[PDB]
Amino acid sequence: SKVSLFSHLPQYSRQNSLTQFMSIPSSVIHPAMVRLGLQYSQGLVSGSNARCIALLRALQQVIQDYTTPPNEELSRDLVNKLKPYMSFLTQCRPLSASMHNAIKFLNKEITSVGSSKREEEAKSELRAAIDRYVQEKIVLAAQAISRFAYQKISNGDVILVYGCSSLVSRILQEAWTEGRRFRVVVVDSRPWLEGRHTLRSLVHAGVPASYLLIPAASYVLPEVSKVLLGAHALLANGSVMSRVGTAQLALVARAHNVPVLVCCETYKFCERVQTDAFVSNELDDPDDLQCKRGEHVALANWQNHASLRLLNLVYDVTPPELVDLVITELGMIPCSSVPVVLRV
Amino acid sequence: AKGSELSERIESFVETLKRGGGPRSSEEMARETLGLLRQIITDHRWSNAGELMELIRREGRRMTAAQPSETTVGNMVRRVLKIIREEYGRLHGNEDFSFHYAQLQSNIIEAINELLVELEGTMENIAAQALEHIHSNEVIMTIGFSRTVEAFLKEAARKRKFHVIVAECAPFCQGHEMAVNLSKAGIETTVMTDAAIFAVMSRVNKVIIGTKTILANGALRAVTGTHTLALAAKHHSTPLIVCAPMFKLSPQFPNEEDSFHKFVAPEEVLPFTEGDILEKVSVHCPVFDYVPPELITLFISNIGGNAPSYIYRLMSELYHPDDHVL
Amino acid sequence: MDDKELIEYFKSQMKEDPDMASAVAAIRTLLEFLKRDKGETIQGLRANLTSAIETLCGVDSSVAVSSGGELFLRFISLASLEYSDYSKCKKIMIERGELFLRRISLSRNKIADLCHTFIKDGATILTHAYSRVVLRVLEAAVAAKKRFSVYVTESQPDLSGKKMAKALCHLNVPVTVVLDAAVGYIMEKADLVIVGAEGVVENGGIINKIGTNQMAVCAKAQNKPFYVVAESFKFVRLFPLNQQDVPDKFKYKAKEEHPWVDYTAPSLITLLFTDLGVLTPSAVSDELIKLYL
Repeated sequence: SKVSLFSHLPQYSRQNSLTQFMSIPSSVIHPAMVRLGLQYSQGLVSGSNARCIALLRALQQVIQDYTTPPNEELSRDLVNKLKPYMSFLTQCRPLSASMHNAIKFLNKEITSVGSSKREEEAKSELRAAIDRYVQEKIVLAAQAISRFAYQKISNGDVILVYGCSSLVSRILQEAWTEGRRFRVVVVDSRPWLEGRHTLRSLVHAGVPASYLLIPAASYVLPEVSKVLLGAHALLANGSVMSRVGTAQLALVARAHNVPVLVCCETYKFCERVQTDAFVSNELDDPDDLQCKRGEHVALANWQNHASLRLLNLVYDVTPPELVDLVITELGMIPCSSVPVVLRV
Repeated sequence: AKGSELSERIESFVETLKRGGGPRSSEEMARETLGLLRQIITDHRWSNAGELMELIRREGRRMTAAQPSETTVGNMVRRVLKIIREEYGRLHGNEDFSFHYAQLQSNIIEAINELLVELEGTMENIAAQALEHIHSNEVIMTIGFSRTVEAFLKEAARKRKFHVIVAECAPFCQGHEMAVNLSKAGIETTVMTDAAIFAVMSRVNKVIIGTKTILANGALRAVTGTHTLALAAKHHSTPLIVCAPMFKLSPQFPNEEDSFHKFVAPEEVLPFTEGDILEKVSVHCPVFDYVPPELITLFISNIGGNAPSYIYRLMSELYHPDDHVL
Repeated sequence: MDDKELIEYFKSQMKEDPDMASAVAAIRTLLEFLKRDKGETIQGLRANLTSAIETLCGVDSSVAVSSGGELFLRFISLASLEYSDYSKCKKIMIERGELFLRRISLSRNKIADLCHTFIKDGATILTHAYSRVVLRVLEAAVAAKKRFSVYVTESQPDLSGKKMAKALCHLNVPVTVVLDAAVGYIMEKADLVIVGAEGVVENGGIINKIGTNQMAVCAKAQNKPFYVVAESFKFVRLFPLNQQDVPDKFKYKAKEEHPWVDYTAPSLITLLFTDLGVLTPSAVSDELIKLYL
């Protein structure tokens, strides 16, 4: 019962378990990745950072237990074997651009391996390459980004944040530890309510904070001085893809004359082009929209009514005209200069 | 023999350029220019690179001064010059071009052949991206006649359904042929005059247009009437898309004006049979129009989609800064 | 040589020739300091040069001086680590510095040649404060048989505009002077705006004499082009966001304090005329990275 506008996009529920239809001693799919796919439908989702780490760990474990075919080499056998695996993982839940880049890099590494070395040597080399990739592309980039962004915070500021993101929390905690004084405002939105993680982390750190909901955003903007945001992907034309609601904040901040800053790493650069905040998104379970009113819970048995649809988007796109600065591990650049610099 | 034939071909080309033109597409123009340049390379005497560069520069200046409006010829000339420079720099390993080698001609000919082969397969690459921008039950508006837009819409029409609105340009009504050709393929079409562009914008989803030339800073040289269309589209924040290949990019800035437009006889507007009234009335009939780059959203080329700010970088990898002015 | 000799040489070089910017004097002073050394280790020379640049910066507080010093420091040493004898390295760097000084002095003619073709025939041109490169541009334009009219601003508090007006009158050009509070009133008759620059920032904006921001906004309200003329050695690494992000060592000269400079955003600028070519504000981000080798 999807909306005709979003007919193409598939809709899934959280109670259609796929594990019932195969043997308990799994042989079709490696058991560790079966556990990972099962966990994908419960949690372990945070800005494509934890998901990529878990996927790489599972891939390392799978590569650990491999047997060279008598009449074949590793390069073709492993590549042909891996396809049903992440095909099933995609069947569990749609992927993200970071995972696509990671699997592309892994396939490129696999293809380049020569046949001169032994199986054990190749396995050790692949593990070392994966460890180098994860160490270089995530941790050091975060440290450099925090170091760069430390210079844009001053005493007496009021910074506004949205949603849950590890990078922003790390930056704020490091800046506070360095000996600077300020206060923070947190904005949340139904139905996930992910801002409570950030609120709890900031309270435990020892930073003054305030909390409110999205529709009152125009009430508190006269006090704010900066807006700090994360991202999920970076498109070729320079747009920013994030959780639904970011574009509203950008528009109202532009209307109130407040600068906007976006933090991201350099391994999330995608090659897709989009011109509107529509079309290419992902739908979610509509039953989460049911309000727990306590008494007379409306929308109960919403399928009974003839014409009634519930919509639940996950993503939106922000044009480059509403962003004033982008901070990556290579430095600080204007938004419209993103494709020329990073393309190389 | 060879010299007489080459001179005759050059004179015929210049005369055809001077006396208006004909029903020839841009691709034919580029192919003819490349063939002429290759013929000049094959059958002329030169020892070092300096003589060849000077001869090519002189011929390019002549054929460019033949007709200012046309721009693909200068682009091809500059591209050939850059190819020659690259080949000489490779073989050699302020500068001097007096050193002699015996492999330059074959390499240059092979490079020109590769360029022609690449030029042949261009329309299909642009058409292949149609399905990512057109969806079911949408209204699209275009102006004038353009082969690239025609192929772009025809490719997408095979799987989805939509409605098209065509606005005629009426110093010489050409949207009629475009509408007829679109209707023959089985697409809903509507013909409407220039006066009602603004009143219709509230029911349009996208704008797709062609162009004549692309300037360095992303500005446009389009047919007359495109400026008002762009302004109306901007008023409603409707996206705008330009379909154009790579040989329509030139390393010039909008500073000359004057000959920027192209004026024709006022016979098209006011008939000669108006009598003495045609003795104190001034009639002006421009053809081309200038469009600033703030009104363009995307560029669809034979390699992908790029923002208008990226165009500058492309130029840096296409033409040497020395050969900007012939 | 000591710091007193440095300051004396700097001031004497400035006073001897009035048609010279601060950056050229600083570069010449640094070259003279290089020629009068006696050390034996490279990084000792580096420390000496850094101390000299820091001392020189304290006398005159202008944006171009620091950028010129840094560019001179990191351009002088492309290849000076090969041999084991200090003399050869010192000679090579002296030659490189002389080449850099030679290449510096040809920028104005290139800027004028590239920019003089944008002026129409019979046009009104607005300008702010005094700048030599604008005067050179106008001289090149009038040398090509063209006619135009010029409006200028008194440019408080030093009345710098009257000096440019007097210089213009020597070339028999119609020139008029207006008040500092009548810019919006007079924007109606103008056709294009050409101003100088004191420094180019990463995002494309500029830093200039106080009063440029209001003129830029007023010109934007009525859709008039805004042109900027600048030089390569005025590129600085800074990313300000608003008017209070500018470092205080440039604002006040050594509200009621009357700050001397202000910052203009890249969204109010049409084209930039530098010795590297003609660049939109979007290409400055790449060109600055490429320049800072």
